Formats: sequence, structure tokens, C-alpha cells
Amino acid sequence: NLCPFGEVFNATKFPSVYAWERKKISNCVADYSVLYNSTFFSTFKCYGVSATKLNDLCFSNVYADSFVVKGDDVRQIAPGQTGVIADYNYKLPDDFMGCVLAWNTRNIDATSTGNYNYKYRLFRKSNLKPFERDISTEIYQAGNKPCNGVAGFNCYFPLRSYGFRPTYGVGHQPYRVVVLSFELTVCG
Amino acid sequence: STIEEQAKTFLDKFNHEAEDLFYQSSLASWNYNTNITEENVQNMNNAGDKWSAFLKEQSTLAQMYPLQEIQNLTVKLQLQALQQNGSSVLSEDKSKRLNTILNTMSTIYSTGKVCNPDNPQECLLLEPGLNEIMANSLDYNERLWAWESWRSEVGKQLRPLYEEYVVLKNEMARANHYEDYGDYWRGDYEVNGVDGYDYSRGQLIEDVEHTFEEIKPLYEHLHAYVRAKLMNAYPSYISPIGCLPAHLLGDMWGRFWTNLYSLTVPFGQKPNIDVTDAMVDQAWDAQRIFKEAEKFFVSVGLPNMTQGFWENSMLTDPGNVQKAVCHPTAWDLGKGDFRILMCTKVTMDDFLTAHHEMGHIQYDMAYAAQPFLLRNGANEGFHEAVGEIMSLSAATPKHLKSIGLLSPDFQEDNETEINFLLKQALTIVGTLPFTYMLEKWRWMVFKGEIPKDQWMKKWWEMKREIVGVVEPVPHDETYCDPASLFHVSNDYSFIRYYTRTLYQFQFQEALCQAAKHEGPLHKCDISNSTEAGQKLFNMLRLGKSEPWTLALENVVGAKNMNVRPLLNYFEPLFTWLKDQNKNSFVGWSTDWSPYA
Ligand SMILES: *[C@@H]1O[C@H](CO)[C@@H](O[C@@H]2O[C@H](CO)[C@@H](O[C@@H]3O[C@H](CO)[C@@H](O)[C@H](O)[C@@H]3O)[C@H](O)[C@H]2NC(C)=O)[C@H](O)[C@H]1NC(C)=O
Ligand SMILES: *[C@@H]1O[C@H](CO)[C@@H](O[C@@H]2O[C@H](CO)[C@@H](O[C@@H]3O[C@H](CO)[C@@H](O)[C@H](O)[C@@H]3O)[C@H](O)[C@H]2NC(C)=O)[C@H](O)[C@H]1NC(C)=O
Ligand SMILES: *[C@@H]1O[C@H](CO)[C@@H](O)[C@H](O)[C@H]1NC(C)=O
Ligand SMILES: *[C@@H]1O[C@H](CO)[C@@H](O)[C@H](O)[C@H]1NC(C)=O
Ligand SMILES: *[C@@H]1O[C@H](CO)[C@@H](O)[C@H](O)[C@H]1NC(C)=O
Ligand SMILES: *[C@@H]1O[C@H](CO)[C@@H](O)[C@H](O)[C@H]1NC(C)=O
Ligand SMILES: *[C@@H]1O[C@H](CO)[C@@H](O)[C@H](O)[C@H]1NC(C)=O
Ligand SMILES: [Cl-]
Ligand code: NA
Ligand SMILES: [Zn+2]
Repeated sequence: NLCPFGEVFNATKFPSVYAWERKKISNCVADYSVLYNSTFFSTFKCYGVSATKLNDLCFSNVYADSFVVKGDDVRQIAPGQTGVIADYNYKLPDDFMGCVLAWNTRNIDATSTGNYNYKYRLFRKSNLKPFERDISTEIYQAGNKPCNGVAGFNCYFPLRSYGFRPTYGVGHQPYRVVVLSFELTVCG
Repeated sequence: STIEEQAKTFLDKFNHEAEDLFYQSSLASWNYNTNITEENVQNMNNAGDKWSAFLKEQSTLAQMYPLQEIQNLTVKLQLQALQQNGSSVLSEDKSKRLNTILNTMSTIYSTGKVCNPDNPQECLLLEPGLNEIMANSLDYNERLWAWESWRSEVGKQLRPLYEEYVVLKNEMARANHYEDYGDYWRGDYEVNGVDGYDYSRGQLIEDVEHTFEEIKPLYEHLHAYVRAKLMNAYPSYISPIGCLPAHLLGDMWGRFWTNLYSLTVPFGQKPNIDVTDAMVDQAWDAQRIFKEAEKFFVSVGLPNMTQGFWENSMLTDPGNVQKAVCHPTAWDLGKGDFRILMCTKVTMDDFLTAHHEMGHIQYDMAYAAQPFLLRNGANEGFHEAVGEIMSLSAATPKHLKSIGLLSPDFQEDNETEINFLLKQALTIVGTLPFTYMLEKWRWMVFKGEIPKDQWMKKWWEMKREIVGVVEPVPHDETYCDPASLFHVSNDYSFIRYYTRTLYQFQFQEALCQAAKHEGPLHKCDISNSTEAGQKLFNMLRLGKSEPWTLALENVVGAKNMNVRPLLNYFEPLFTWLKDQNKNSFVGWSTDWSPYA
């Protein structure tokens, strides 16, 4: 059977970067011709493997991570980055083997009144491990005095909204990202 | 947690939360300036008051971090910007009355209109009524009427409001650890923290006066040449040794002598460089003007204009179906949104202005990576200087011939260059004594050196001595002629126009050396110079992170403003003026008046 790549790429709803979702791909034959022979993507950057030789290859299972970030934050979805998205939202390992695909979604993910649904984590104790996921909304304590669950001075809410609008620059427009991870069932 | 680390996290919250509210306030005022309706004027105020209330909340929130406990110089600048109490240091009633007089002065300046005693049904306001008279009329009495009526009608009303304006502004600056309101304005040039690049607020007064002494010889010869030409235009009205009457200078205040070119042109027989008719015959539209300006910045190494610029800018007049303010402005709404508001027409004056406003956008695009509180020019004069050097290169005959707007057989005689330099000097160097004297008068008023009973007495004593301009009719303390200018009655500093003028020629000389120019400085075009573009971009990206003395050094190689590049630009004209004034009187007597 064909692997359901349309369920992640052509998915109607996409999650926030802080609460990115992962989908496991098990016994099915893959078809990377759809992903490779298309100019719809804005980046499409592969690491550890090539964008063409993958057709005649097999893996134990494939993991598809999906989320939404700004245009300038797409560069952080790569091995060896230290931005806010890479440190507090979604981090890739140094020995990552896969491809990162992103495309502009200004027409569906950005509204005139401001789309504040897509969020991201701005404050967190230490960085995230590779492939770690944090959905905690606990009040971040930046000062020495305790917060006591009520955000205040030196006590900030950990999540902030992107606030996408169609008149923003290309670097601030919403981009849907799909990270395909390869682990060593799935063949071409 | 370290106070330095707590402040960094606080700035992270601010930079992300302020960038979103600043975009809503900027887009709200954009929808008003491009579509003047009542629904949009309230949305501009709602998003404006929301940004003001947000900025005040973060102001007191930032004050809870001791500025002395921070060692990082970059974060220390951001905290100091937010910790400014500003106008909120006054009481609830004094701050409300201060905004009341600030609005009343701005109102009566824009709505004040004078009527002709000869024809009472003919009443004209400043724009375009009185400005058209001061710029075109050659009648002594007609210009004297428009000059005196503007200072006796709308000027006398500003006198009581400006008195309360000074005392309230002084109560603000003295409460924020400043000497006076003039010391508050000079704080824009203040640098304190970097060894070898510091600059005190009092150092500005010393440097502006030291550089102005070297401008006196060039201005005195220009003043003597203009006076000789003005005597032929107004015989039996001007003394060959006295100051120039104020109502004969080209505009309402004598700020610019541009309108005197028709009366002071050295060689009127030679062809004027107006390429307006050329582009109309070559099928140019408003889109082509900005496309050609975009190609100019790309030729020097700067990037293209963003897609959002071509999608969101208003480059043409929407007409009677949508009223809009046609003041050419460059908008930086943030979040990658760069726009330009300009009702562009197919003329040469709009072609050069397109390079000026797009120069502001290239400056905004450069420091976009800096944090929010650092996305601004080095000082108040850096931004206008960047836009002016573009119009200097775009106005050279070498650039106009290369594009196709000037005929290839246009001969550049030594008299055409004197005609061009004389036109530049009437606008550039003619405003320097006016700018310095005006800000010097307000500095003394704020400092407390000019009592109220001799405001206008000392105002015209400096006009005679510094600018060399005498009033046509005597004015007592009932008048308030300085307030009759926009920048004075609308609470704007004016020394920025003096510093920007010296900056733009230091930049030009620095870029033309990187551009490998070899001829005179006024014939230089920095087109195709990726070295000059890289040299200029190295300072545009700094924004306000590094001190202006360091940013200026990154391009011109000097830690302070210099007047030498300004004199080299007008050097061929300075030697020509000295030859013309060999049988004239260079200088003026501060005692002659057209009414003694
Ligand atoms: C004052 O504080 C700022 C930040 O709070 C300091 O700037 C920071 O300097 C570090 C060290 O270079 C930068 O880390 C680097 O980030 C890049 C990002 O790609 C990474 O590739 C490097 O490997 C390195 O980790 C950091 O980004 C930078 N932060 C900012 C906002 O510019 C600055 O050095 C401090 N100044 C003093 C005098 O302590
Ligand atoms: C340096 O700057 C100049 C002027 O900005 C650039 O030269 C211009 O290049 C265009 C096309 O590349 C020329 O248009 C062509 O002109 C010839 C001769 O007039 C005409 O026969 C053609 O039909 C076409 O219209 C333009 O003339 C030319 N101008 C000059 C003064 O040479 C040049 O590209 C820049 N150098 C760079 C960017 O390396
Ligand atoms: C998404 O739908 C388009 C419809 O044109 C199709 O071409 C594409 O292959 C689909 N994506 C996937 C991953 O199947
Ligand atoms: C102008 O304002 C009206 C209502 O005030 C609005 O319907 C219209 O869309 C606006 N046009 C633009 C171009 O903003
Ligand atoms: C602002 O005013 C408050 C009034 O209580 C004062 O405590 C604070 O020190 C002032 N800020 C500065 C920077 O002077
Ligand atoms: C700028 O845009 C033009 C097309 O409008 C293109 O030919 C050129 O390569 C672009 N330059 C850069 C530096 O993006
Ligand atoms: C220009 O040069 C010519 C001869 O080279 C000379 O006769 C003329 O006086 C010069 N004009 C000026 C304004 O210097
Ligand atoms: Cl005046
Ligand atoms: Na005139
Ligand atoms: Zn400007």
C-alpha cells in the first residue's frame, strides 16, 4: 500500500510549533515523486541523504513532524541551530538524517484581523533535547521571587502568539513545515 | 537570576509584544493617511492610545531594573530608552494641559488664515495661500503683507500658548535629571559608556558653533551675491551694506532661498536641466520611476524592494474616490512590511524624491535584524542624510544621460555647473545660519537666558547678527515669529537639519572615494559602486546599537561631524562668488532697517 503522505502535507489543520505532532509510517511503499517533482515548496532541504537517491532506499520506519513557523524561523529547523524555535520548540539532532520541507501559507494561515492561533514557546528552563516536545503552560519564573501561579513582575507566560497577517513581509508570513525523519518496512 | 539576565528576558518579552502592537498602530495610521475617513481616524487613535498605554506600562515595568547593575552595553541602551519617564512626570492636570496647548498650537497653525484688507472676501491660509505669495510674488508690499499678517494674526495667538509651553516643558526636563528642555533635545547626540567614542550634551553646542564659524565665509559671499541681485529686483528697498528684508527671501521665514533662483541665476541663458518632458515622451509611468530607483540601489549592492512593498505601497493618487495625504513618507510598519506613501507624478522633482524616500526604506531594511528599540538611525540626522545622498547622485547629469532622460549631446559648461551649484547653495548653505540661529534662540529660551519681556528683541538681534536678515516692520513682545514656523509650534527639534547637512556631504565624500570618483565632488554618482554600497551598508545595519560617533567612523573615518566635505562641494562656487563680490560689500551691518 502507498504511504499516506497526503494526510500530513495536504492536511487541513496544522499544529503550532511548540505542540508539533508526529506521525509514524509503518508497512507501506513510499512514493517520493510527489514530494520531489513539485515547485510548491519554499525550501526542501535534505540532510544526510539526497533528494533523489531516496527512491531506491528502504528504512525501518519514517516519522513525519509537522508544525507552522514564520519565514525567518524556517532556517532554524536544521541540525546545529540555536534560535528560539530550535531551543524551546523543535530541535533536530546533529546526526539528523532526513529532509525538511516548507511552503508559504499566507492565504490559509494568515487572516486580516490577525491569526493568533499559531503560538510558540519564548521562555523555558534550558534547551530541548533532539525531538523533544513541551506543551507545559506553567508560568515561567525569570526572577528570584516565586510566581505562585500568577504571572507578574519577572513572571511571564511561556507562550506567545505569532499573530500572522497577510500584509507581513515574506520573513514574517506563516510557513507550514514537514520534517521527515528516517530511522533504521518503508521502501520506494 | 542576574539583574542583567532578568533584563534580557524582559526585553525579549517586550520586543515580541511591542512589535505586534506597533504594527497595529502603524497600519491604523496608514489607513488614515491613505483614506481620510471618520472610521479610520478613530481606529488610528484607538491603536495609538493602545500603543501609548502599552508603552507606559512597560516604562514603569522597566524602571524596576537598576540601570547601574547592567554591564552589557547593548541591553543598557534598551533599558535606558524605556526607563524615560517622558511627559508622565507631570501631574494629571499639568500633563493634560500640556497636551491641550500642544494641540491648540498645531491647530491654529494649520487652520489660521489671513484676509486681504483690499479684498476681504479673499482669505488665504499658509498652504497654499501665503506660501504661493512668498514664493512667486515680486511686489514688495504684497510680500510684506503676507509676511506680517502671518506673524500678527496666527503669530500673536501663539504667543500666550508658547509661554505656557516653555514652563511646562521645563518642568518635564528638570524632573528627568536634565538642565532644561533644550538639554533634553541635545540628549539625542549623547554617548556615555564607550571609551574613545563618548559625546556629551553640551559638546553639541561646542561642535555646532565651531563648524558654523567655517561656514561664515561661504555664507557671507552668498549673502553679498544674493543682496546685489535682490537690489535689481527691489530698487530703493535694500541697502548694499544692510541685511536682507525677511519678506524677500523666497518663503514665509527665509528658511530656504530656493525661490530666489529666478532672481539670482548666474547665467539665465543656459538650458535648464528639467527631464520632465523626456520621460513623458519615452512612455514612463509612476511604476517606472520606482522601478528605475530600485535598479539604482541594486547597482550599488543593496537588495531589491520586498514583494510587500510593491503590493502595499500607494505610489499614485487614488483621486476623488479616496482622499489621501500626499506628503512623501517612507513607512516602516515592522515585521518585514515596508511601504512608501507618495502621490507620484511624472516629473523630475518626484523622480529625485523617489530616490530619497526609497533611501529611507533601504535604511529600514538594513537594521531590521536589530531588536525593536534599536531599529532607528544612529541619531536624528542620520536618516535624512542617507536619503539626501541618493538624490545627489540621481541628479547628476552623468546619471540622467545614462538613463536616457537627458540628451546625449548636453554640453556641461563651467557656467552650467555654477548655475547648478548656485541653486544648491540657495537651499543647502542658505538654511544653515537660519537653522543654527533658530535652535540657538530656543536653547537660550529653555536655558533661561532670554526673559519673556525680550523674546522678540533677542530674536531679531540674532537674525541681524547670525543670519543677516532684518525684519521689515518692528515687532514688540506681542508677536511670536519663531512660533510662526511649523517645527517650533509643533514641538520638533530643529538642530537635526544642521547635523544632517554636514553628514550628507561627509557621506558623499566618503562614498565617492570608495566609488573611485576623480572629478569635482558635485559631479559624483555612486552608481555601480559595490564598494561604496558595501561601505554605506556597513553603517546602515548598525541602527542605534553602536554610538553615532562609531557609526559615522565606519563610513567617513571620523568620530565627529566635519564641515570640510561641505566646503569642497561648493568650492567651485565659492571662488566664483569671491570674484563676483570683488566690487561688492561682503558682510552686513546689524543696524540698518527698512523702517528707521
Ligand atoms: C550582550 O548580550 C547579547 C545578547 O543578550 C550578546 O549577543 C550575543 O552574543 C552571542 C555570542 O556570539 C550570540 O550567540 C551566537 O549566536 C549565533 C546565532 O546563529 C550562533 O551561531 C553562535 O554560535 C553563537 O551561539 C548571540 O546570538 C548574541 N545575541 C544577540 C541578541 O545578538 C552580546 O555579546 C552581549 N554583549 C556583551 C558585551 O556582553
Ligand atoms: C553601470 O551603470 C550604467 C548606467 O547605470 C549601466 O550601463 C547601462 O546599461 C544598459 C543596459 O545594460 C545600457 O542600455 C543600452 O544602451 C546602449 C547604448 O546607449 C543601447 O544601444 C542599448 O539599446 C541599451 O539601451 C545603458 O546604455 C548603459 N549606460 C551606460 C552609461 O553605459 C551599467 O550596466 C552599469 N554597470 C554594471 C551594473 O556593472
Ligand atoms: C496534495 O494534493 C495535490 C493536488 O494537486 C497533489 O498533487 C499532491 O500530490 C498532494 N500531496 C500529497 C503529499 O499527496
Ligand atoms: C476606505 O474606508 C472605507 C470606510 O471608511 C472602507 O470601506 C474602504 O475599504 C477603505 N479603503 C481602503 C483602500 O482602505
Ligand atoms: C520616574 O518617576 C518616578 C516617580 O516616582 C521616579 O521614582 C523614577 O526615578 C523616575 N525615573 C527616572 C529615570 O528618573
Ligand atoms: C531584483 O529583481 C529583478 C526583477 O525585478 C531581478 O532580475 C534581480 O535579479 C533581483 N535582484 C536581487 C538581488 O534579488
Ligand atoms: C569658462 O571657461 C571659459 C574658457 O575656458 C572662460 O572664458 C569662461 O569665463 C569660464 N566661465 C566661468 C564661469 O568660469
Ligand atoms: Cl521669523
Ligand atoms: Na521667485
Ligand atoms: Zn526623508
